[PDB]
Amino acid sequence: MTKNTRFSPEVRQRAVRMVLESQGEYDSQWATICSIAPKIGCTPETLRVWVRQHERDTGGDDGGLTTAERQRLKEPERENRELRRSNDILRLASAYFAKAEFDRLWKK
Repeated sequence: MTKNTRFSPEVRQRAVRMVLESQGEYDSQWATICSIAPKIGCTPETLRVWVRQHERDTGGDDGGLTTAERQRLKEPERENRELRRSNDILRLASAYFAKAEFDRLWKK
């Protein structure tokens, strides 16, 4: 019956963020979650669910593939290998001195 009665997005995202922040400090996930929950005002069990859901947050998908009726498309394998082919590494500092040889800076 309750319409859109749920937790706030900001607090949830910030909660999960603080969990990750504290995962840097504590590698024991339970230690992390159990300590943060009483600060934000939630249970470690629920906070764990938020973190787990935020894991599946990266799981983006959608059923809607273009079908190859008469124009034969190519269905690839599992191996998503490169196609563009490596350019040069580039970004190489080859310039005519970034610093001025003769001075000009009388102004600071």
